[PDB]
Amino acid sequence: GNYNYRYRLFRKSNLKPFERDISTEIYQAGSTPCNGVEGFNCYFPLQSYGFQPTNGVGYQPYRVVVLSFELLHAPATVCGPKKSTNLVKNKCVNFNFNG
Amino acid sequence: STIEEQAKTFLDKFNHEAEDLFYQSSLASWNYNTNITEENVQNMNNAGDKWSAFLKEQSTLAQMYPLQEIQNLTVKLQLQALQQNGSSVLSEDKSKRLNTILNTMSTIYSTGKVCNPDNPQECLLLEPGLNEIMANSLDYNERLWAWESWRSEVGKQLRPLYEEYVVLKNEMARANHYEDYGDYWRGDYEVNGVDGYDYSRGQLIEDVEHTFEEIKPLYEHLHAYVRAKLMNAYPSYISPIGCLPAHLLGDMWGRFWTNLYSLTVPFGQKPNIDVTDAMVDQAWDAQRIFKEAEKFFVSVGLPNMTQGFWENSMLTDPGNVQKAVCHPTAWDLGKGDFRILMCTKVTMDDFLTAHHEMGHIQYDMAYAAQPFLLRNGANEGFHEAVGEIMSLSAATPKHLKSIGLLSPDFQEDNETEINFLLKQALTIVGTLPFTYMLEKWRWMVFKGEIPKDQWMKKWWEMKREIVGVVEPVPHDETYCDPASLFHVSNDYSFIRYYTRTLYQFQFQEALCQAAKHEGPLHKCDISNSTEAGQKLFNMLRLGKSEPWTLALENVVGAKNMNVRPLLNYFEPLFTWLKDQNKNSFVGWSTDWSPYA
Ligand SMILES: *[C@@H]1O[C@H](CO)[C@@H](O)[C@H](O)[C@H]1NC(C)=O
Ligand SMILES: *[C@@H]1O[C@H](CO)[C@@H](O)[C@H](O)[C@H]1NC(C)=O
Ligand SMILES: *[C@@H]1O[C@H](CO)[C@@H](O)[C@H](O)[C@H]1NC(C)=O
Ligand SMILES: *[C@@H]1O[C@H](CO)[C@@H](O)[C@H](O)[C@H]1NC(C)=O
Ligand SMILES: *[C@@H]1O[C@H](CO)[C@@H](O)[C@H](O)[C@H]1NC(C)=O
Ligand SMILES: *[C@@H]1O[C@H](CO)[C@@H](O)[C@H](O)[C@H]1NC(C)=O
Repeated sequence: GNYNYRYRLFRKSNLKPFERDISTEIYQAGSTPCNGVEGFNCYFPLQSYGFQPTNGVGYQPYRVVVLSFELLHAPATVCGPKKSTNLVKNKCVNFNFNG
Repeated sequence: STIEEQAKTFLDKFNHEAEDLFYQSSLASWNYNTNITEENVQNMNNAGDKWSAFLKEQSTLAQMYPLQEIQNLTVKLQLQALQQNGSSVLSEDKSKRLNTILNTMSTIYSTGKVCNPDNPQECLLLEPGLNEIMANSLDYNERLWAWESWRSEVGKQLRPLYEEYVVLKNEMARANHYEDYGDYWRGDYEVNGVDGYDYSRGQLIEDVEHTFEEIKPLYEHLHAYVRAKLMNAYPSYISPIGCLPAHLLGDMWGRFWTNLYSLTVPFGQKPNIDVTDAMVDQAWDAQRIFKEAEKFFVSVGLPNMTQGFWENSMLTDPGNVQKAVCHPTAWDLGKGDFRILMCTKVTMDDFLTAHHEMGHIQYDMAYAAQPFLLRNGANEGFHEAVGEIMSLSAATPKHLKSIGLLSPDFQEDNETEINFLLKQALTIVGTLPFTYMLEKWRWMVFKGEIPKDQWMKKWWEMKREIVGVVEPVPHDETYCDPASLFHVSNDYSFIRYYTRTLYQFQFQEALCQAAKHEGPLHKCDISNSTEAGQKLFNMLRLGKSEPWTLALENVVGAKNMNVRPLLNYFEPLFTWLKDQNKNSFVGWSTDWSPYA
């Protein structure tokens, strides 16, 4: 059992976009103060994932990579590969060299 | 903040921390079942103790949230399920005594060996040997000897244990605000809080009697026919006016009458619908059996089996070196892991069992979307009923012809339908009075209607009145005749078979009406019908989230269990039995006229 993957199970409010919460403070679900100890109505918000190789496809671990593309007023520098057509000489052709 | 939000977060934490633990316990149990080794037994015991202690601690945390301040039906259902004390309300000494009594009854039943006096050098156990003797012998005194000796040894060992067991279970049940242990068992069907669809614990017994009153003429005709055939087989033992001798019913206890099909066949000269030889000739492996079952389930529109099912299941006997339990069992290990443990042979019975267990797997898969503590059937009847409907559908000659296992030129006349319906009645109809009598007797024992010194005198009186079976010789109070059965000795409910039997034919009528079948109900096959599968899956996906009455409304359109589909299923057989019983006398006498 691979328990090296934890998730946040409870928070008072939803996260903002592109926010990371790594706090390990006890969640207060009740009126009583938690006082830093996990007792009754007070739970630790980070819980481990159980990953076994014999689990179903809806419970198997999935690695997710999200690529975020943003355009800002700065000159854009992460460009795609620019496919290059072979060079033809001595003919009247339409040339596009570096824009 | 509020109590409901606190309960919702607690239930989320509970499901999260109980899913991995349930998966570990189930995996340990699986490793024990497929590999009987002492370390696997130790791992199973450790996992079970951890699971029970964790459930006790979570129930202790769960009780601090009062029920009446929660309005959501699913949250209230999970809190009601978790807040049950079980044996925890009872004192630690009495709880330990009850656990010890249950374990020692399990050891006595499992390792009980009985053989004939004056020849004690070797003895036979019930499951390896006595079952075959009860099912195949035609000798009166041998069956009488086996029956009386096994009930003598088992009853004389288990009678003080059962006397302690009834008192401890009644004490635990009254400590849990129930009238008796019977009320605790009837609380599974209790629906509270739903407008119109409420069901009471007291209504269950009345409904069972109301259905049994309509069961009674068909059972009387079947009993008369079986009595006449056994009179033909045994000339002098059976009386025309009295009950049947107890040891002649084809099984050890009278649970099923399916071993009397050879003796009570209407038309022996006509052939059977046995397809075993065809699979032997075409070399059908058990893998092919499960693939054909999967083809049947995809034909009706249900989801197909997962890759983990095919990879991780054991569908063949491993060998001499590795020991495994031979009983077919479908395992929902948790986290989407579904397996079948069956030692599948090339027989019709194993094929029907494969369909039944894959129906169990489909039922388990359907409620995977539900929360962890609601991952069960709405009642105990539905879980078995959804497998029994597959057992009904797969056994039809149309299904056998469709999959190629039966010859296309097989003549389906009325005689084969009559004898097949009689076999299905001996398996299905015959268990109903025995089940009803046993459950009613246990309910009266728990309720205190019957004193301890009068348990057996009433019991045989019930058996003559309901089952129409007479004792061979009178039994005193030193015997404990009910507790020789597996379910009663190991604290299992028995009304599930009665409810399963009625729900089976109700679901069968509903799916056949969905599939637009235009013939007899027993000639109906639910393959190729997407709408029938959709109607089934609507109830299947709910699990325990909804009341069983609402689920029954979803399937059959009725708010209560009904007896008319069973009578409609066996109506040609009912007319045939009424025709055949003109000379004979329907009904029995409770007196000692045959033998006592
Ligand atoms: C069953 O147990 C034996 C002994 O522990 C072991 O050698 C064998 O590999 C096990 N079989 C399986 C299928 O794990
Ligand atoms: C009840 O709770 C479940 C999950 O706990 C939620 O999906 C459902 O919407 C709730 N029902 C009501 C009526 O709030
Ligand atoms: C469980 O037992 C405790 C202590 O006896 C009791 O307070 C509680 O009400 C019981 N729970 C139920 C559901 O009966
Ligand atoms: C189940 O069905 C889907 C879609 O028809 C298919 O992709 C999948 O391979 C099937 N699974 C198995 C185990 O055959
Ligand atoms: C079957 O039908 C034939 C002709 O209709 C009839 O003679 C025979 O008695 C019937 N058998 C049964 C068991 O109904
Ligand atoms: C149901 O579907 C299967 C799979 O295509 C087919 O073999 C069978 O003949 C169909 N049944 C009928 C009655 O057409």
